[PDB]
Amino acid sequence: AHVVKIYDTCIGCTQCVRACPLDVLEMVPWDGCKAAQMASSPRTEDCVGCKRCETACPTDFLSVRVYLGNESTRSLGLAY
Amino acid sequence: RDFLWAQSSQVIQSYGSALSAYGLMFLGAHFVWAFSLMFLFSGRGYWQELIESIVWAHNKLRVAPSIQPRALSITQGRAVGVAHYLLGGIATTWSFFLARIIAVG
Amino acid sequence: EIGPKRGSLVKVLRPESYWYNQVGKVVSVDQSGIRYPVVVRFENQNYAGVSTNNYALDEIEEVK
Amino acid sequence: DIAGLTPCSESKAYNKLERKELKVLDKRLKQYEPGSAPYLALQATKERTENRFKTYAKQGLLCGNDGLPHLISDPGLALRFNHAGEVFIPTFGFLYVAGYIGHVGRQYIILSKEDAKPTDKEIILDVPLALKLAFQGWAWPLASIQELRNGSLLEKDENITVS
Amino acid sequence: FPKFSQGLAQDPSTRRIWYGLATAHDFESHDGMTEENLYQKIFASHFGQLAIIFLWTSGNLFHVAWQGNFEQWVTDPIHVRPIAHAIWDPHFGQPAVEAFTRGGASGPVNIATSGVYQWWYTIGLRSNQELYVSSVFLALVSAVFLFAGWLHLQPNFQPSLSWFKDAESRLNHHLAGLFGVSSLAWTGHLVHVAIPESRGQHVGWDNFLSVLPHPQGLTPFWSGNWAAYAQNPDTASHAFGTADGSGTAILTFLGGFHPQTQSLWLSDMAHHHLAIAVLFIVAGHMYRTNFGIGHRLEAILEAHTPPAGGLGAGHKGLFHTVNNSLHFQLGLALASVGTITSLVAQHMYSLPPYAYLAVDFTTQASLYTHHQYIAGFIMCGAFAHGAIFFIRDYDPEQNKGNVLARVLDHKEAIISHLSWVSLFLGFHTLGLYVHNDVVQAFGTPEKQILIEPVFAQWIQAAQGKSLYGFDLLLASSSSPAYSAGQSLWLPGWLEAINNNQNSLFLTIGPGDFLVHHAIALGLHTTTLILVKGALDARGSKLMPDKKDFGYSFPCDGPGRGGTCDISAYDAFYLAVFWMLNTIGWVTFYWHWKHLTLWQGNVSQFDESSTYLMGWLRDYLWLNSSQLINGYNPFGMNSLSVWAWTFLFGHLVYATGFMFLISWRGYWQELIETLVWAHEKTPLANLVYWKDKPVALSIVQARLVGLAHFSVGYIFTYAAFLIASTAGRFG
Amino acid sequence: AIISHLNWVSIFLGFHSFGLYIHNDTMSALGRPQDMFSDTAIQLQPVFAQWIQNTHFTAPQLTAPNALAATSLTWGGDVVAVGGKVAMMPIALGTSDFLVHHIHA
Amino acid sequence: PWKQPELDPDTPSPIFGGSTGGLLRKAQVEEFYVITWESPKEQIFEMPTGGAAIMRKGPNLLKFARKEQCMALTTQLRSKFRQTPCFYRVYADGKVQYLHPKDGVYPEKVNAGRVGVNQNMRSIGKNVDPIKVVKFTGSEP
Ligand code: CLA
Ligand code: CLA
Ligand code: CLA
Ligand code: CLA
Ligand code: CLA
Ligand code: CLA
Ligand SMILES: CC1=C(/C=C/C(C)=C/C=C/C(C)=C/C=C/C=C(C)/C=C/C=C(C)/C=C/C2=C(C)CCCC2(C)C)C(C)(C)CCC1
Ligand SMILES: CC1=C(C/C=C(\C)CCC[C@H](C)CCC[C@H](C)CCCC(C)C)C(=O)c2ccccc2C1=O
Ligand SMILES: CC1=C(C/C=C(\C)CCC[C@H](C)CCC[C@H](C)CCCC(C)C)C(=O)c2ccccc2C1=O
Ligand code: SF4
Repeated sequence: AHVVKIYDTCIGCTQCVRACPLDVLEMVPWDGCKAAQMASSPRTEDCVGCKRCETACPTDFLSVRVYLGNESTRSLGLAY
Repeated sequence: RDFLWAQSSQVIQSYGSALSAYGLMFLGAHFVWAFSLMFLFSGRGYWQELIESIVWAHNKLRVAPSIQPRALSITQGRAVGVAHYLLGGIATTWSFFLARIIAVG
Repeated sequence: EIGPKRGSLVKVLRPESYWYNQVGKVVSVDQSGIRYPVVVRFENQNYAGVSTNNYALDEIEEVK
Repeated sequence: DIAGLTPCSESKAYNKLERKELKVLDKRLKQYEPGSAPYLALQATKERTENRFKTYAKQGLLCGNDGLPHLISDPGLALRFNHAGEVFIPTFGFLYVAGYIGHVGRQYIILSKEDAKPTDKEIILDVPLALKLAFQGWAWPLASIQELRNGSLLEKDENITVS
Repeated sequence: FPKFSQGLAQDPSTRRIWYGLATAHDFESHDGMTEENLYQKIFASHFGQLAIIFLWTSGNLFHVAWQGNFEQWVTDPIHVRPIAHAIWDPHFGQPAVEAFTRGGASGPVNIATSGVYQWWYTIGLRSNQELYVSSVFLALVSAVFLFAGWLHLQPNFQPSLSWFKDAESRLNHHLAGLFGVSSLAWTGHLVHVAIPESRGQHVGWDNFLSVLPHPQGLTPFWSGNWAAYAQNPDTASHAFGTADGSGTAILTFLGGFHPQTQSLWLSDMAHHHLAIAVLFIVAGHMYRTNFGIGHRLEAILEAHTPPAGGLGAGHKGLFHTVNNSLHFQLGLALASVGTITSLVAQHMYSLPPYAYLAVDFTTQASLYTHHQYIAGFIMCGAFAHGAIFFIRDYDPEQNKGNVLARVLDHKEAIISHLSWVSLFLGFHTLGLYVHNDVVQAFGTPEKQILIEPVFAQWIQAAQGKSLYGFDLLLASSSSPAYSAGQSLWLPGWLEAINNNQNSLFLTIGPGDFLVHHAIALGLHTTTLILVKGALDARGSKLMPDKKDFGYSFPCDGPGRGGTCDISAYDAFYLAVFWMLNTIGWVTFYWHWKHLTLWQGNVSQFDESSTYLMGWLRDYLWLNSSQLINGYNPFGMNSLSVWAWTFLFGHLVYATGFMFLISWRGYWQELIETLVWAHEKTPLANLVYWKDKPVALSIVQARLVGLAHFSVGYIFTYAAFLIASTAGRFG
Repeated sequence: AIISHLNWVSIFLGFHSFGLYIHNDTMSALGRPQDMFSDTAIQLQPVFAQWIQNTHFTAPQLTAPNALAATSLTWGGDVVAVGGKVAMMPIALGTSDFLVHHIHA
Repeated sequence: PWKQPELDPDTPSPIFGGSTGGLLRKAQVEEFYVITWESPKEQIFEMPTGGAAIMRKGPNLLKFARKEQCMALTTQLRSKFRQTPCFYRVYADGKVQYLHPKDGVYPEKVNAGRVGVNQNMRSIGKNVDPIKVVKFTGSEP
């Protein structure tokens, strides 16, 4: 039940998508960049809060932010 | 009572004798122990921000390092802690013992 | 030409940036209507280790 | 005198402390022979101890009821009652040395940054340049006020801020 | 279970239970909140804390009257020990009840340390009946407040938001009535009751109307001859209970202490709270409220703007900032109350206000440490609750160009110039102690760097102390300041300050010098940690938007080199370690300097406090002898309870090191292993938890470990402070 | 299974070993020294080590006939004095040595 | 993809003796995950929970209790052996859900069908202060 918002400064590196283990992020076409790509966060219900996505964004300041919030079974990474 | 308070009389009363070095190491070992607690209890985040406000003054006077100052890594702060921790904990016995036993009883 | 010249130094004005009120070389500029075309390169690294970032026209100004 | 402190010459506890510290060595000196090296070592320590006590008394120091010398910090009382060498004068002896270190390091930083690869110059120093600046810093207060009155000491809002 | 928050209730783990308690009284973040419902819920809750206070006081009175020796103490206050509450522990043995029954009472008891006996005896309480009658009074007042918190929450009797945001009426009613009239009445009590009870006369509800306080009555008050009430003061040879050596005065300005009871004159304290009532009533008629006259608060702040522009717009825009921000108002109150709490500590030990308190050495100590440790905790909250203002209740566009934005603009200068002072005091203070530790060790105690604190001795000479010989104005008979107040306060004041057997302006040496500077290291660096967490609360270069996350969050991740302990909560977290260290130095210095005074050997502190082995040898190691032998293998004394507590704090302190050093990831992998065993076991698997077990969160552990830390820091010193002072009785 | 079964042992030991020390402290402070764990008390003696001391002490007679004496005097025997100081003498194990040897585990 | 592949719950599993990192009571009650892939030969690979196992030529199937345990295996197979796995989510009610290649193309490659979600059209920072939203939730949305 975490929140993931991507901002206007994305450049279509795809490094955020490759890093997330839980497949929260995917690439969508867009007209704002040279690469003509942008990220997205359709399924944040599966988000866990590892912040590997933030680690990979090479911008001056991040085009991706994970705002932590209410927890859940999927978010807490509980096998039980 | 009978081990620590009692056998520490030879170390504490070592000032003015040949065992004076053990009395100082007994204290300095406590400093280095407590000094480790800054690294174990704290975190890199507070320190990297503090350095920024310090870099401002070093920048204001045009005296700043080209090698940017960065706080220690997380694993390093943990290593630095246990090192200064064990050194202070072990060196205290090294002073508490040799001063106690050289001055026999 | 839309923006600053190649190889020209410029000063940044993003408040968020690690390089704010600091100077860097213009690596390139795109003239295809992108929101953040101006590519800039600095000598000093940021906290992550990156020394480049795409800035905008309004966010950059002449040196010093 | 001042602050209810006696001079160290007139104090009794001061001389009591001298007779004590010498008695320890005399007892320690009885064990060894006259012409041995341990005897020569202790006699020298005896000679130094006798010299430490008389020199502190000769210097107009102030000893308290415990018998140990006390220092005075206000330059007014120090100059009025002739106790300036204690604190007031060493204050200027340090600041001359401390500013020496700043004026030197500040110049090495500025000059290496005017060239290519200044990062290498920090880990691998230019020793000929460092010695040159280190022997040119005898008159750092002149250069500071020269640089302040000129305005090339401080930077002007070309520094990074955070908000 | 949390009804105020649905987000936590959906949580299946144990994090729901823990976070439900900690976010309980944080009304702002609750679900479905409104600014109007917020003030009402606070107003009702603040009635509650009053209800516990008046009940807590009622419990002490009852448990003292029923089980104590108040009637026996007044007859011989010096020798008899007070009694707080009795003991019933069935796990005792026969040697313990024989040891703990030291009091005159039959069964075992606990000796008191608060000092309420000295306080109640001074204001005119001399019986156990009068305490029973009082315990009922506060329990009634306590129930009345509980009824009000419920009443003033109902649909009617529900104050509107405009009523809360009426500052001009609150000041006038609270300054005049709560402060002034209360201080006026307390003078009415000291005059009509207490001073007679000192001079033998028994005044109570039966006879307070018939008995006059003064022989003349009120006719001097109307005629204007107000000096008639200061004519025949109490003589020096005056017993505090009997009329031997008594007088007729009710208001006097004698100054100094009473000879027998080393305490302030009652006639002075009566005269004191009168003048305080006059200024505070006058100040209450200042602001404007429903009449034409009066000042306005907003008009004043807008006016005090300097013309040149050193402060920019100045204090403009601040009224709506303070009046709308509750965290701002709370920061100023705590910072004011936390400072006052230190004054109560500093000004009581020097000026004993109660009878036979200077003689009770154990009682003076606890009262000093209790208030100072509270003064640190409160003051650390002012900055913390001041940091929350910058996140939640700060509007930059409204507060543009004013003093509050101009401070936040150049914060890099404040945090930097602070770091210089902490480093400066830290290197040079430690370097001298270490310079003296060594040079003592090589047998040369004369080479120490002992600097005399001339500036403080200059004050004591300017305040009557003729020891140092500076011959300042008020130590000189020719000066006017000696001439003025010569008939009033100086004969009683000069006698006390020059007496070297009281705690009023103690003698100062080079040992006292190093500690007052080491104390400065604490305040300046503790402020640095808290100031930084406030100004950098909104953003840092490492985290440009902290404001979006909140006051308390664990971190932003391992990226950007690491972001552990950045939040403003983590700054408050680290300051408490310095708060405790600072108050420890302040308190260690009070105890030892007073023990040497009480033992008579003042030379112990002056010679040994210059090097740090003296603190470890002469203060800690030495005074921990009677305590540590509380339960010996041969037998047990009455100090066994303190030695047990003395270890109890040495243990709780160590348990916090777990939560501080060892962090979550080691434990959650461990709990996953116990979960596997609970399911694979044949019979235990039939039982299944309702809420899933998980390790404690990151922020929770910093809180928990700090509690286990601070409680051992306190329980350890309380045992040492009371046991060391009680066993020696001096 | 390893970490789970090993977790139970540490909890079993820290309770039954260190909890015994707290029991003795609490009993002493309450004035009940008869209920402590000690020699004059509810003795927990290390019977196994005591049996091994005697076996190695009475070995020269039977199990090592050609041995003129035992390996050390810690097992049993008489004192060996040198310069007015004892070099080694038999060490006796009691209730305290039981608790400490179990605290180490 | 062209069409979602429905689950074949009866396919051969790898040769694995067993371990303690398997499924717990949560799986039967709440949900569990299963992963499928097709190998050309018999190989050895590291399991996320436990040790090594031997794949089988043809389809293979595993059952896991977490999505990370499944995606951890995809990253191993896509890199080491260069395969194309696909995994689902199974509830206790028997319902099945096809998760990771939801469009048939992996997320790190664009596709025209996708639609953006949680896309703010502003720069990081440059957003309202918390005071403006003091009494409801959210400064970032
Ligand atoms: C002789 C002419 C004169 C002088 C000397 C002053 C002086 C002053 N006026 Mg003023 N005034 C004057 C004429 C004058 N006025 C006239 C003709 C008018 C028209 C009526 C006014 C109207 C006026 C108004 C309306 C106000 C003032 C105020 C002030 C005060 C602060 C102004 C300022 O810039 O802050 C100085 C600027 C700073 C930026 C402060 C620096 C802070 C330092 C650096 C911090 C150091 C802290 C650190 C912890 C130190 C170590 C301490 C440690 C030892 C404990 C100052 C005392 C203001 C006032 O009353 O506030 C007190 C105000 O509101 N003036
Ligand atoms: C005894 C333990 C101890 C000591 C010595 C310190 C010391 C310090 N802390 Mg600290 N801290 C501690 C425990 C300790 N802390 C604990 C338990 C916590 C809780 C987590 C904190 C939390 C904390 C915070 C949150 C902050 C500090 C800050 C500071 C600095 C204050 C400035 C000052 O006075 O420096 C000068 C004082 C000294 C004692 C200097 C130490 C160096 C001496 C001179 C020895 C020199 C080395 C010598 C030449 C030998 C070296 C050889 C060797 C390399 C082989 C200082 C470095 C503040 C800071 O850094 O701001 C500037 C700050 O913000 N600390
Ligand atoms: C010569 C270089 C140099 C200069 C001119 C300055 C200047 C300054 N520093 Mg800084 N500093 C330096 C190096 C330098 N720094 C280094 C290397 C460190 C890391 C240890 C720091 C860490 C530091 C802190 C943590 C703080 C300052 C602060 C300050 C300011 C107040 C002075 C002070 O507190 O001194 C303090 C000095 C020290 C704690 C130790 C300095 C180390 C040595 C003695 C000097 C370096 C000499 C250099 C290696 C020689 C190169 C010569 C070349 C020819 C080869 C001032 C602007 C304070 C501030 O924030 O400003 C208000 C402050 O709190 N400094
Ligand atoms: C007039 C006094 C006053 C008032 C009205 C408030 C009001 C508030 N504070 Mg504040 N605060 C104060 C003083 C005050 N504070 C002081 C003095 C400090 C400094 C210590 C703080 C530090 C502080 C922080 C750091 C935070 C608050 C927070 C809050 C908010 C409520 C949080 C909540 O429900 O926690 C309920 C919490 C609990 C029920 C847990 C408390 C458990 C304690 C720590 C255990 C104590 C030890 C144990 C019982 C000892 C037993 C002994 C044993 C041997 C038997 C609320 C606005 C929080 C906030 O606003 O969040 C944004 C927040 O983060 N306050
Ligand atoms: C004369 C009229 C009057 C009076 C007496 C009060 C009284 C009070 N109001 Mg109040 N109020 C009034 C009019 C009045 N109000 C009006 C007109 C409004 C509307 C504008 C309000 C609106 C209002 C609000 C909104 C709130 C209050 C609150 C309070 C209480 C403050 C908490 C407290 O107990 O502090 C007690 C303080 C003192 C007794 C004196 C000051 C203490 C300092 C530290 C001096 C210490 C002196 C001395 C050293 C102490 C020695 C002690 C001795 C035993 C050793 C207090 C009972 C609060 C409340 O409801 O709490 C339940 C609150 O939140 N008031
Ligand atoms: C004195 C401080 C202290 C104490 C008591 C403990 C205690 C413990 N640590 Mg530990 N730890 C500490 C400091 C401490 N730690 C520090 C500073 C660090 C950092 C290096 C660690 C790091 C650490 C690690 C890494 C591990 C532990 C583990 C353990 C547990 C071992 C199991 C065991 O024997 O418990 C049995 C119980 C006790 C020892 C408690 C002793 C006191 C008595 C018996 C309790 C009496 C209860 C009483 C009767 C009931 C009162 C109820 C009341 C409400 C009425 C135990 C809970 C291990 C663990 O949890 O896994 C097994 C583990 O892996 N600790
Ligand atoms: C951060 C913050 C905050 C906080 C703050 C604080 C907490 C503060 C501190 C501060 C403080 C806490 C202060 C203090 C003060 C004090 C003082 C300043 C005083 C002084 C005094 C004086 C002035 C006196 C004088 C005198 C007299 C009268 C007589 C005798 C002599 C003498 C000289 C002593 C707030 C909330 C606002 C908010 C925002 C942010
Ligand atoms: C203090 C601290 C820092 C800051 C520490 C730093 C930057 C290390 C400072 C190293 C100094 C520069 C070494 C030199 C010290 C003296 C100057 C040596 C004496 C030399 C004189 C004799 C000349 C961290 O970065 C940190 C990170 C993670 C967890 C905890 C901590 C932590 O506790
Ligand atoms: C031991 C430990 C745990 C695990 C500890 C656990 C699960 C113990 C908490 C549960 C026990 C059962 C509560 C024990 C009862 C307390 C003694 C009393 C609590 C009283 C409250 C109800 C008020 C963590 O989760 C952790 C997290 C982050 C850093 C360090 C640590 C850490 O050290
Ligand atoms: S990591 Fe950030 S910059 Fe890179 S493609 Fe993803 S959103 Fe864009």
